[PDB]
Amino acid sequence: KQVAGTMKLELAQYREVAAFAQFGSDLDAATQQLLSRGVRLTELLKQGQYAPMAIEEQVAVIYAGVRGYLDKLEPSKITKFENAFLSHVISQHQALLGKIRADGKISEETDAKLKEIVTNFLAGFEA
Amino acid sequence: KQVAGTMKLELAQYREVAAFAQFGSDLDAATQQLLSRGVRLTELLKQGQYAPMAIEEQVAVIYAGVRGYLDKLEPSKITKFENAFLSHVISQHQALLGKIRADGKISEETDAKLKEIVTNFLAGFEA
Amino acid sequence: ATLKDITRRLKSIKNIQKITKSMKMVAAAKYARAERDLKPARVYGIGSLALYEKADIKVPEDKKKHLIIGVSSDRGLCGAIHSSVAKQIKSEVANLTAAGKEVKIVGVGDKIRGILHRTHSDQFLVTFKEVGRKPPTFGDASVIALELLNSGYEFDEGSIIFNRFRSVISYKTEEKPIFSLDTVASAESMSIYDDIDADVLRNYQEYSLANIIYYSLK
Amino acid sequence: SSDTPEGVRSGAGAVRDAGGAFGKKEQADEERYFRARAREQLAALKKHHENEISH
Amino acid sequence: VAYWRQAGLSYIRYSQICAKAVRDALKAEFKANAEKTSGSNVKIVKVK
Amino acid sequence: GQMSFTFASPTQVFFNGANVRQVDVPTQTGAFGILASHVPTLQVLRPGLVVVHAEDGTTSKYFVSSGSVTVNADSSVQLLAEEAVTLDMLDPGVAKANLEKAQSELLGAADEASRAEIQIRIEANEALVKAL
Amino acid sequence: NIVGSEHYDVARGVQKILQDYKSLQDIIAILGMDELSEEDKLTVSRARKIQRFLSQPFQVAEVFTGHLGKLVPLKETIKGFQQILAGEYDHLPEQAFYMVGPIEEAVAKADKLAEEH
Amino acid sequence: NIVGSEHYDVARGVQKILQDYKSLQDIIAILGMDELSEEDKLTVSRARKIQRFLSQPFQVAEVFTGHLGKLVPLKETIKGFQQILAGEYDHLPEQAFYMVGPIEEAVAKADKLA
Amino acid sequence: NIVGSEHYDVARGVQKILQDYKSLQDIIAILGMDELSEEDKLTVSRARKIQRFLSQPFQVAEVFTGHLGKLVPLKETIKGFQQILAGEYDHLPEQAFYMVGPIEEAVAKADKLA
Repeated sequence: KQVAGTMKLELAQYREVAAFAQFGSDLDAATQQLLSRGVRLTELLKQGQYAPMAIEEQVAVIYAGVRGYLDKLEPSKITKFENAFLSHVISQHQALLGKIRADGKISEETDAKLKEIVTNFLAGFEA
Repeated sequence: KQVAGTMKLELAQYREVAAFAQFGSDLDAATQQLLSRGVRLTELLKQGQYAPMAIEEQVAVIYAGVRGYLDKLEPSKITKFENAFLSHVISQHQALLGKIRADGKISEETDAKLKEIVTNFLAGFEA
Repeated sequence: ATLKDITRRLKSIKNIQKITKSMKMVAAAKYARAERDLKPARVYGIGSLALYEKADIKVPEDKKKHLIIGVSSDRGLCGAIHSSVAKQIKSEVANLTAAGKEVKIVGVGDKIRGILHRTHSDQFLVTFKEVGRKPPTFGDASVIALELLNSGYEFDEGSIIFNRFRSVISYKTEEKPIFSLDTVASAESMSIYDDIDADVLRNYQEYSLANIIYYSLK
Repeated sequence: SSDTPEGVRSGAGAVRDAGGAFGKKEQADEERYFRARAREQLAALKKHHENEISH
Repeated sequence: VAYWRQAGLSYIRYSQICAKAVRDALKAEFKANAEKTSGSNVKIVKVK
Repeated sequence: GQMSFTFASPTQVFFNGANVRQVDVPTQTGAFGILASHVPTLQVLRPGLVVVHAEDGTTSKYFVSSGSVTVNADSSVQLLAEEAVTLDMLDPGVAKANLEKAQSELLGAADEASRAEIQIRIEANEALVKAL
Repeated sequence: NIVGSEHYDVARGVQKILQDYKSLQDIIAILGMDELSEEDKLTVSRARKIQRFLSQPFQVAEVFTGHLGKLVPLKETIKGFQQILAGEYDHLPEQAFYMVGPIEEAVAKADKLAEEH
Repeated sequence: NIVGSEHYDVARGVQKILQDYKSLQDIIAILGMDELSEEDKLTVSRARKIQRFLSQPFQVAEVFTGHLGKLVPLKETIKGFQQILAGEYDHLPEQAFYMVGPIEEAVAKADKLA
Repeated sequence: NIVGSEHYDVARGVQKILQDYKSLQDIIAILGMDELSEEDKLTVSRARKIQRFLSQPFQVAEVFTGHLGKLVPLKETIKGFQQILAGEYDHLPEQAFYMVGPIEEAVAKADKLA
């Protein structure tokens, strides 16, 4: 509820402005922040088959994109980013996900603790 | 029958060119005239509820419009002009609306007598 | 489909059909006006050009700067008008860069700037919008030509691209040069001429810049 | 059809009720134009001088 | 060279003023043809 | 003889390929006369009247504002002007009042180029009255 | 004769500008928004503020929204809509009227959006 | 899993460029071709060759048109839809892609209409 | 093979000339009049003679409109339109053809004008 409430409201503003297929005005600073964020949030919602993720793993994927840590990547590589980032959390950071599950909520100690690992990953993932 | 035979032809020429009103300023002066009479004849046709008129008062209001005595008055004032003009001719020209009710037709004597009436009222009107 | 689906799609192509009939008679009465007003502006446009044909003038070997003036409208719905002049401006810039010349371009329409906003966003000088709603006049050919001088960019050759039409059906995108520099207009074919100095030719060569824009705008 | 009272005739507001290509091209053009007017009317609304003295 | 020269002006800036005075000396009948030309409609957009 | 005189406003055309033997033009750097074979020049205009002498008995008293006279190698001229009106469209009465008001702002001009703009305005109204 | 002549010419003034907004959407689909004239770029922007001002945050829908429950009286509903029609709020964007109560909160919500630029 | 990760990715790119072409047919029919974008004059210009590359001359229909019946392998109908979705063949007309076998006969047909 | 070749090629040309006036009436209404050729100005003039020569006063209306009711046999109607097409009676004005009987009464009405 603390991470999807500001994901739903960023998709609702994407569907209203991205129905053209014929753009004539370049609003590069005005709406291209809004119209090129919802492309990343949509491809974050794709999934495979017979692979149900856990609830605390789901927060660590949505939070990586709603606060804007994916806005530099190419759109063809966001699905490649996630199946590499899914491995880096489930192996080395198990006690972090044990706190999100057992408490049931994310707190301010956990919020900045979750902020660093996505920045160390993005500084190391790109080649 | 005498006045409404031209009104029926005038309104029918307006409904042909009603689709040019939304973006029209680069048209011929006849077409700008055909729009100008069609809007002002429409405002004569509107009528409040539970106010039925007389045929002698009906023919006078149509005679004021189909002749050309309204193409300089603003299209929003055609309702206020009509309620002012009708209360005038009931009290101050009652002896003309007894020579169209009893005669049935409109002669050449009443054609001139009605002609200076709508020219006297239109001259000093806006006050 | 269902009966409710057929009726709703059928009514929607009635309104699109009625509106494009109304927008045919509107833009045809704007055409007959622009045909009458061209013939006084043709000979006045021909006469201001007519000095350069009775002289062998050409930009001889190499000059350091350049201007391309792209002439179009601020409106759409006109087919391949804007796409042709955007095709001709990209052909000339890619050819002159083989000679090492620095090129600065200027668009007098919105839809020239909107197309070229990606590839050439750093080679713009100024852009002039609100063009084509009202008919063009000579004062707007003086507003543009004044600001082409007092900008800080001192250039030495140039050219203008526009759509000179042949008939109702067929137009043509064309090319005309602008000898703006006084010294390239100081050649063998001007020594025959009279007492014109570099101050009189400075005032005269500026005025023919406002007469090629008004020719292009009509 | 339409040249009689019987046949189908189209009313006003029938491109948006269809919901097709032109019905979606109209909604995203009223929004991408009135998004810039929420910029110019909000940037000039910060030019109240009494607020700047409070700043 | 004149006073509009050597002070930093252009010949269009000369030609704007002396043609504007002719449109002020016209009568009431031919004032609409001075309103007709009146070519101040082009906007200015420089990116900086 | 064997000349061509062209006189065109932006919006209207007076003469097209019809020459009459003598054209009087007010040049920026003086004045000149065209007499069927003048040595060609490229001159620009000052505010002043153009009196084209028609063959046709009489003359033609036009009044240009700022244009360009191009007499060329073959005997043919091209006089193009911006505001080329006749005499009867102008009023003398408004032209008298416009002079001294622009002289009043001449002392009240603090800058050096803004005062130079005022010197342009008084010159055009000076040729306005004396042509009338 | 029942709701008074002041409420009556406000109700029909709202429906007339909404119905005339419907016929204008058929032009924008082919022409566009910017190619319209300046006179009917204003009757659209007055209509869009009337669409959004009608939406009110309900009380029993707090668990859907989180917003608070408003209850505008009758004398304030008419005076809110006279001023959008007459043009006394042409200096605000459309978002300042979405999910508000009376017209007083439409300008308080207008400034709070401005400062976060 | 069953058909692979390379067969599955080219087969889903074909159904993506043919669905976006299907959503523009309501506009191309009214406002023509000159009202699209510049990147959307490439979805149209590529889907109109994949449509013609899904044509094939059959073997039992030799007595209809008199053309030879062609058979392709499965490994070569993956290579034909990669060199179109990438943009390797953006210098050929659409009618050169019409009624052929594998991708090598498409370039052996465009040299005829030279 | 039913009404013969004399009825056929007369009544065929009437409906063809009445189409050319239907197609040229739109350029004149939108663009203007004088741009079209001199060979087309006669087709505009002749088709306003033909579509008024189709009028005919009836015997049932003798009391009201005052004219005389005309009953035209078959061999006059074919002979009439065979001459209007060839430009044989083109110099006469338009109102000589309005509301007449045969072609004989047409030239007897051009004399009464002025």
